[PDB]
Amino acid sequence: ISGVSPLLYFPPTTTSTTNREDQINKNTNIAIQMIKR
Amino acid sequence: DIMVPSFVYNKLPVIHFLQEKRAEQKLRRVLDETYTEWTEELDQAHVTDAITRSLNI
Repeated sequence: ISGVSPLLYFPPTTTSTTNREDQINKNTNIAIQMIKR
Repeated sequence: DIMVPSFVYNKLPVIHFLQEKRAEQKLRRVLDETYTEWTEELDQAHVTDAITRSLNI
């Protein structure tokens, strides 16, 4: 890790609001599409 | 009255025996055509991988 890095690595959280319901709806749409194919 | 009745009587045992075997043959064929059918379904790991890719990870 030689060399002074220019930035500190904070957590990548930028999407502060990402409802679990939307994520589990997208997972379900992708799941259905793949199963149908 | 006499002759044909006697020869029909003589026929009964063999015909009964043969028809019992024929019935058993039908049952045996019915059983022989049965075979557990296992189905294959898309593994969920590929779904989990496509989910990850869609996230841009």
